[PDB]
Amino acid sequence: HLLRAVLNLLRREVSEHGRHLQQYFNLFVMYANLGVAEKTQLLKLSVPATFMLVSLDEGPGPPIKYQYAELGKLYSVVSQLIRCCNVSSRMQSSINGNPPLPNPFGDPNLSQPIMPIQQNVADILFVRTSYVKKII
Amino acid sequence: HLLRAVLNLLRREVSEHGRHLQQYFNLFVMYANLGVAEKTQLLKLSVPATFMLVSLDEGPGPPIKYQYAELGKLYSVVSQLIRCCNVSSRMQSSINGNPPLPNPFGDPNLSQPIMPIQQNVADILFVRTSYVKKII
Repeated sequence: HLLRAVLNLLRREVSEHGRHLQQYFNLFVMYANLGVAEKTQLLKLSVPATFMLVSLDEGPGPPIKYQYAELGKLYSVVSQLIRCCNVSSRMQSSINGNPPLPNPFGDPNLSQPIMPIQQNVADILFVRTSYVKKII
Repeated sequence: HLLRAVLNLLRREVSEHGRHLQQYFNLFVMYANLGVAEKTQLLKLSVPATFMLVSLDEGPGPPIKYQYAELGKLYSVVSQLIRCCNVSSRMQSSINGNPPLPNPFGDPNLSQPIMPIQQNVADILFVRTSYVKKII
């Protein structure tokens, strides 16, 4: 309920309050850093997909009116939540027949990936190229 | 007929007879300062479209052979004639989601745009950038 209510602010309330978005997403940065059950809970809410959509507009509601919005904590949530996922489907080893190497850049202090990367998230990262340009 | 005969001079004679041009373009500067019934006629003759090609030496005839040709009134015809058209289909609102602001810089002494900005004019003014170099 606490996460659902905070995510409901993303409908209309968030796209009114630039100058003030650092602490909104920092709530998710802090909550993710808690542990696996917390990161699992955020993923099951499809938080990265909605968060990835925002800052590309197209979100659950209106675009953010303040154009000078500091969304640095929005990316940090997406960066942390995605790194706790499996991208094993989308790797090729550049040598025909060779299996792809293991990924060392997943989340440390996490034994095994939480879940295979979600389809709606893979569409924004790999299928499309808008988000990668945004964070870069 | 009169405008057609005056426009037939662009084929060869205008190129041959630089240094005598201010009074050849006041034929159109003063013919536009009349009203809306004339500017509509001028626009339907592609007067702006054939006048941007001139001074780009891409017109219906040879380039103007005189160095210090005074085309300052060739631009003032295109300026007045274009600022009667509709650029509605060519504005972006910057702040996403918002609609484009209304144009406060069109033609005074005139209620509504005569016509949507026509194609060949848009391809010389917007799509290309030779004319904008020339007038600046």
